Amino acid sequence: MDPREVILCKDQDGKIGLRLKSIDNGIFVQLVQANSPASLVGLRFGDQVLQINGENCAGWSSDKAHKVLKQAFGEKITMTIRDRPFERTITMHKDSTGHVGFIFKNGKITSIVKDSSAARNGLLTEHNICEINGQNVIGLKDSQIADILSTSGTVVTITIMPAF
Amino acid sequence: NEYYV
Repeated sequence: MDPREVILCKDQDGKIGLRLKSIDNGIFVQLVQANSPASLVGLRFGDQVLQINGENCAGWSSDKAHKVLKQAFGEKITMTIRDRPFERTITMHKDSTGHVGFIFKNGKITSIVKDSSAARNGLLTEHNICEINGQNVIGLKDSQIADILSTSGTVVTITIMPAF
Repeated sequence: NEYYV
């Protein structure tokens, strides 16, 4: 529930491996480069950034957010973070055919199949799929996500977020 | 493409 603090190191160009987005007058993590300092401190897609070096992010554009990181003084950048405020978890059961009951494309749920476990469990469309049974699927291709779902046993537990 | 799953 509460915000955690993270401390990251810059590279030479002053980067941490992070793209940010403006949403409802907050700032959110949109992309996290592999093997970056951002990645190492556990920042993910959907995390809200409340502060960068004690300075409030409220009302900032993403262009302003990035500028503040690039021009930050010293070797360490501190951020105050709220872990994915929008994330929910849904558990479904595959039926006889081995399906839970939804259509997806580009990591977003686009349709709920009638009277499937996804239907019973109130899975919503226009929602990105973040994790499936522990496995993060952000930045993966649809085929890798469909294969994760295939070799899954019966219980399929996904975390989702509204696309926003 | 899509993936019914």
